[PDB]
Amino acid sequence: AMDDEYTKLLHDGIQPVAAIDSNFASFTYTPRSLPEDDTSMAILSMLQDMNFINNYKIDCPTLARFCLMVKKGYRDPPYHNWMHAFSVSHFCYLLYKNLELTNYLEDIEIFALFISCMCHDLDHRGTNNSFQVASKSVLAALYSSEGSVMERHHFAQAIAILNTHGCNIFDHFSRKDYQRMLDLMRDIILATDLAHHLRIFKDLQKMAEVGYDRNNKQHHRLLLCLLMTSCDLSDQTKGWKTTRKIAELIYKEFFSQGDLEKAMGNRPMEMMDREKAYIPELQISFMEHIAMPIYKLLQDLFPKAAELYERVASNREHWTKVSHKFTIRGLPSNNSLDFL
Amino acid sequence: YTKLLHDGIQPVAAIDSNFASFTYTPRSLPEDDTSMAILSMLQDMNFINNYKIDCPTLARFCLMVKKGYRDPPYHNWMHAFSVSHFCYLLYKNLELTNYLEDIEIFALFISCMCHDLDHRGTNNSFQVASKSVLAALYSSEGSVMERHHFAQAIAILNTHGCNIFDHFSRKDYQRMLDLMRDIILATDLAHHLRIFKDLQKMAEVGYDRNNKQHHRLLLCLLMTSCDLSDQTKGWKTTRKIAELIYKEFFSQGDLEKAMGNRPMEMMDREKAYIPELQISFMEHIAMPIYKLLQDLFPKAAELYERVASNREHWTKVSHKFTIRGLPSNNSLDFL
Amino acid sequence: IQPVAAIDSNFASFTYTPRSLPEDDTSMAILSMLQDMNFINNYKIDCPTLARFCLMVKKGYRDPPYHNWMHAFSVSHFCYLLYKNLELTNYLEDIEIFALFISCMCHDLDHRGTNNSFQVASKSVLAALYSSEGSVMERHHFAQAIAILNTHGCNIFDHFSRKDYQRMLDLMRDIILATDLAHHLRIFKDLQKMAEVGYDRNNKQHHRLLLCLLMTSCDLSDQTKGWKTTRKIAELIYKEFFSQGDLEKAMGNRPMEMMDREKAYIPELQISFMEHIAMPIYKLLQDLFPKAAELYERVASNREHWTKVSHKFTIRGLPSNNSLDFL
Amino acid sequence: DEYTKLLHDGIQPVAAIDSNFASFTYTPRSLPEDDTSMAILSMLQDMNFINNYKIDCPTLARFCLMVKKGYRDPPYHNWMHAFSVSHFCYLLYKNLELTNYLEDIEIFALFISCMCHDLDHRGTNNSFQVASKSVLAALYSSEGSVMERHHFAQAIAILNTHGCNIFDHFSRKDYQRMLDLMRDIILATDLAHHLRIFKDLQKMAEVGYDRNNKQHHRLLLCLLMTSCDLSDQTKGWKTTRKIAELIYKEFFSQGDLEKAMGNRPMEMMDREKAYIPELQISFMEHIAMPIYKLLQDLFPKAAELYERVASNREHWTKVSHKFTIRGLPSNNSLDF
Ligand SMILES: CCC(C)(C)c1nn(CCO)c2c1N=C(c1ccc(-n3ccnc3C)cc1)CNC2=O
Ligand SMILES: CCC(C)(C)c1nn(CCO)c2c1N=C(c1ccc(-n3ccnc3C)cc1)CNC2=O
Ligand SMILES: CCC(C)(C)c1nn(CCO)c2c1N=C(c1ccc(-n3ccnc3C)cc1)CNC2=O
Ligand SMILES: CCC(C)(C)c1nn(CCO)c2c1N=C(c1ccc(-n3ccnc3C)cc1)CNC2=O
Ligand SMILES: [Mg+2]
Ligand SMILES: [Mg+2]
Ligand SMILES: [Mg+2]
Ligand SMILES: [Mg+2]
Ligand SMILES: [Zn+2]
Ligand SMILES: [Zn+2]
Ligand SMILES: [Zn+2]
Ligand SMILES: [Zn+2]
Repeated sequence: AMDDEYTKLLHDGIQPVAAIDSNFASFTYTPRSLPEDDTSMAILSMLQDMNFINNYKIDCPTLARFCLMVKKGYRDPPYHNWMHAFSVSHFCYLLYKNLELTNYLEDIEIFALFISCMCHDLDHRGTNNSFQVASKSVLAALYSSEGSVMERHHFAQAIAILNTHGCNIFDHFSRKDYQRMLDLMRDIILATDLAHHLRIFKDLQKMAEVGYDRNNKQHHRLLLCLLMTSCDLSDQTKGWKTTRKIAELIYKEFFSQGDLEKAMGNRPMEMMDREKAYIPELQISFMEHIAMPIYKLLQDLFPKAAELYERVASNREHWTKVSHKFTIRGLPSNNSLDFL
Repeated sequence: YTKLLHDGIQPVAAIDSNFASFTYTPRSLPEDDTSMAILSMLQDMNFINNYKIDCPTLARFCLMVKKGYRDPPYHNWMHAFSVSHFCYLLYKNLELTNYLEDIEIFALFISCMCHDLDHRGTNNSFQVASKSVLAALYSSEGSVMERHHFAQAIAILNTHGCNIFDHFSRKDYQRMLDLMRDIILATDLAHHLRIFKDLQKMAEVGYDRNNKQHHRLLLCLLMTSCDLSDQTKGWKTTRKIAELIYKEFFSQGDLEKAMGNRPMEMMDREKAYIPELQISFMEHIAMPIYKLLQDLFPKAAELYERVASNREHWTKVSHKFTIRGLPSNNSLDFL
Repeated sequence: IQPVAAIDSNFASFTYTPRSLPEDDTSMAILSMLQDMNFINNYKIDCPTLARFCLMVKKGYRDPPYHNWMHAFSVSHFCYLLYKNLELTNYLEDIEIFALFISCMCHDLDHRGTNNSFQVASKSVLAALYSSEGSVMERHHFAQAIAILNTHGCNIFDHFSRKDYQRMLDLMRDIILATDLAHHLRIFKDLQKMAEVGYDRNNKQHHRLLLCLLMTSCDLSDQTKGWKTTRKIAELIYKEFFSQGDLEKAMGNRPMEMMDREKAYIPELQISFMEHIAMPIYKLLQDLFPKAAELYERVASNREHWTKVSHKFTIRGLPSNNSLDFL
Repeated sequence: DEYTKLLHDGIQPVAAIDSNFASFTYTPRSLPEDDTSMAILSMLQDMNFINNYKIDCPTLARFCLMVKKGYRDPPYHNWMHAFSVSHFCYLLYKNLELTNYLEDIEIFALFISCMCHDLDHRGTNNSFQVASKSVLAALYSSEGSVMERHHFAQAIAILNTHGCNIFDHFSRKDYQRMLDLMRDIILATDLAHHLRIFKDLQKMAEVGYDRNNKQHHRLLLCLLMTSCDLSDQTKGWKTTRKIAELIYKEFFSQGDLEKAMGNRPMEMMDREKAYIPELQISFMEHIAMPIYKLLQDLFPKAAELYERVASNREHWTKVSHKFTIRGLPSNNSLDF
């Protein structure tokens, strides 16, 4: 089945990006609307449109195999699946199309960001770093001493794909350019650990305050981290219907984890405990404390990113507005108090 | 045989427009058309062309497999056929090629055909209690009947003119045998119960397409899903199968009593309360299997819902096992 | 059924060589041994049934150089010698000794002159049926034995109590499985421990382990006779091994050195077998049974003889034809 | 195939491999590579680990072949290194009577760690990983022992491969203990680690090993692992000379790569600067002899090992002069 997919990807030609959807390159576009079966071709279309295939003389058979392998490397938990990776990668493309990234970052850096987006949650098992440590998982055996357990795994999985015969999209690169690409993928993927973001937050604030300096290599590193985080959280920048659906997915995933924690006798965090978690309040707190400040930083650095912050702000207000619906007024639709 | 050869392999649609739907009841097919249906399904999955299987050999194999079933009330050829049909349904309705190798799915279907060969309508404990030759040969390794079924399959493949795999490469031939052994052994309910927590673990972490143990576990789950598939149809199927199953069980119990042994409650026709037994089997054995299948394949949700609906039907007809008033003949002679 | 003394006055001695008995007289010798151990009378074994059983077992051996009926017969005879000289009734239940003897008769049924790994590498039906459980040939031998018992007129145990019938089956299975050399090597440390602490007749696990060790000592008993026996058996064994190697070569495989007639150096291989496998077994037997010391002595003396004739495998002077036309 | 025979034949009695197999004088690199997997099984059987840990024989056979397959083929850090190190572990077990000092599970962990301790080595050292910014250094960024963290990770991947879990018999508690023991022991193979603990090892040797002291167990495991890793120095002249050839080939290859990259190699890795006999004598005096003296201090029965290493050191001094060309080269030519 992967064989036949590959055959079509390679021999059919790369679909023009404009044939995917008329609004494909707009911040309003919702990539989750694309059928999953169309997504590997859409990755090829974006890579083509950003000129990466020609600029880096990426081998077409290799690229087709790599894209399919990355897709195959995602499991199917409610949120951390290939459609999340696809939507994150699409947002990277949007930033490229809409924010003039070539004025801030090196070509190889923008390339690294996009490839990292595709790979950044590889082999996610629907549980977080704390769970790896508490459950004494294999991944914690490997990586707990360094921290960012899952992110180290995702990076390791990306390298394992590249090291698979026929999949190394970078193997004609110079030793220096190869080393650079793999180092950028390390830094960017590790940047997806929200703990890392929180650590560097004041440094990001300082960068926005002083103004971005293109000749400052630390500015490049910080900006990459900020863009990766903005891609990861980008579902919050769409319409109400997207944020609502993404809340159902992420809390389903969390509460499944909470259920497993209880099953091993540990008290889950409130936010993972389906008996305690109050979703509107958790999502509001997340938006206020994490998401809004990110997109405000992005707006500070890229004036044309203002619409993103405004959508997150509006979505947070929507959560305040529907919160009252989490209180049962009258009787249930049942007409029954049996639930008591 | 002559009729299969004469007709050629029939397109699936010519059998029934609904043949590849979960709503379809394969037990409705006349027994004399089932071999044709096996070939049709294999053709529709393209296993014949893809593995370059010799067609007369396949016909001979299918008929020999069919012949290898006895005629107890439940564990007969129509059971093996309906189990094999469900495997085909899972191929057609779930994206099994997304999760399993082609050889894995082919071995699953062939295992379905063979998985109860020479069943005598008694269970493993009975073989041991009765000191059958089967127990003498297999009891120390466990899964007595399942080791026999696989041995019967090996005997069929090694019958002149029946070896559908005799042109496979050495590695693929060995692959088939290992797969069939594992899948057939997985049909022992005791085995399912032993691995249930590992199936749960797999559903919890999510199926890993690159984990060979997940492949093995998924094949076990699919096999058990096929074996119990009579529960995923409508009421009339679950009702009829209950009749057939309990007929078999009660005949076992009668034999155990004649041996001086106390049969299990569900095999003792003076103690077995069918509605309660059937409801517990459905709630605590079948539903958990179809819930696992659903967790792994969203599109399998209707199967779990159907088992739940049938379970509800049984709860609602339970009261009919209590004789209110007089029997229909107006007689108390039955006392 | 003929008395044992009528067969040969030395019949019950460790010095007796049962391979000296004509093959046409071996079935009667089986019945005579069973009668002498009083098993027929004690278990009320039906004689015509026993006779039919014995002939079917004999018929169930093929004719490779080593793993044939005469092997099974010589193994069974050593079991009898153990009974007679070591007073086994002091150590095991009657049923266990009976099972041991019947197991000896059956333990290589339908052997093809090839080992377990050969069955697996050649993808024989036997490998298909048994490779996942291990001890491929031994599972076959046991299955062949079950098939014989279940042939009309051949079930020597069919009047036994269920407890005794089940015990017989379980013992036969366990003893036949113990004849896999891989099994012996795996349990060797447990046999050593039993020998060191001392055999406890009230310990059922000691009963089990001792049954394994006696079976193994029956299986290798050709090493406990004189020179002519160990010499002849080496010939038969290496014929089998080299034919297996030849088949492996024709399959595009590389045989182990010992089965490669172009590499095998027989005296080296024979001496290693005797020193590292056979001698340790007979040494343990001596630890448990001081009356078995002569057996260990014979194996050790035979090993010495092999060392003494090793030089003959190097061509000194000229070949008998006075030609170097082999170079 | 090879697997078929490994599984379906018996495990060969250890004494049948070679009459001198269990002696400190035995050179395990003399065993053909094709026989080493079976020798591994023979050793595990003789140490009774197959018994005490109820190890499924198919599982053990697959594990042994998977570990062998996990070694690449640089001059020194290959499977035959792992084999010789494992064989030395067995020699210590047999000659030093380790069951009187360590718990069974500790000795088991030591042996498996010997097998696995250089998995996937490419003939480059920890310095190389950092300087070159490899994936390994990218993962294991916080402390050193980059390669050792990776060797452990490879061992874990093997144990987690369907059909290779030789630890399946352990309780979850003992499984965790085993994993943590393997990490500790494999990390002890970083010579930097040995150098850090050297003073504590001397203290332990001076006061004497206490089996009731948990720290003593940890320290003994480290010293035993190091003693296995350097065991090529405890054989004859021929072995120390051949191992020198292999390790120095590996060092110089790394150096050539470093030069090409724009990094200056350590002198010992620069084929234009390195003087092997000085380098080797320094290693023998300052690293190897002190390890075997510690072993001898803890275990009188280990005295011959230190004596051999000391003697091998003196042999290097004797032949050192041969590295300055006196007379004409072999070919009678000054064309060089
Ligand atoms: C950024 C972290 C990852 C990726 C898990 C994440 N993605 N997304 C999707 C973005 O489109 C969400 C995520 N995390 C959430 C989250 C985190 C923390 C807390 N938290 C903890 C203590 N206190 C609070 C409020 C609450 C809720 C849940 N909601 C989300 O929307
Ligand atoms: C005959 C065995 C297999 C599982 C194949 C089987 N098929 N079918 C046909 C299903 O379409 C049935 C089967 N097994 C039954 C069964 C099993 C377990 C238990 N059991 C034990 C402890 N606890 C419970 C509830 C009870 C009843 C009986 N009823 C059935 O419907
Ligand atoms: C054929 C198997 C049994 C053990 C029954 C057997 N009988 N006999 C007849 C004895 O009277 C022999 C047997 N086995 C032999 C044998 C076994 C192992 C190994 N081996 C492997 C690794 N290392 C060694 C030493 C070598 C040689 C071959 N020689 C024999 O004499
Ligand atoms: C354990 C460390 C590894 C694997 C690198 C190693 N093994 N082996 C094989 C042991 O049997 C050797 C190793 N290292 C060597 C070495 C190290 C340091 C120095 N050196 C220079 C100035 N000062 C010192 C201490 C010289 C030489 C080279 N010679 C070796 O024998
Ligand atoms: Mg992530
Ligand atoms: Mg069955
Ligand atoms: Mg045998
Ligand atoms: Mg190392
Ligand atoms: Zn993400
Ligand atoms: Zn069935
Ligand atoms: Zn034999
Ligand atoms: Zn090493």
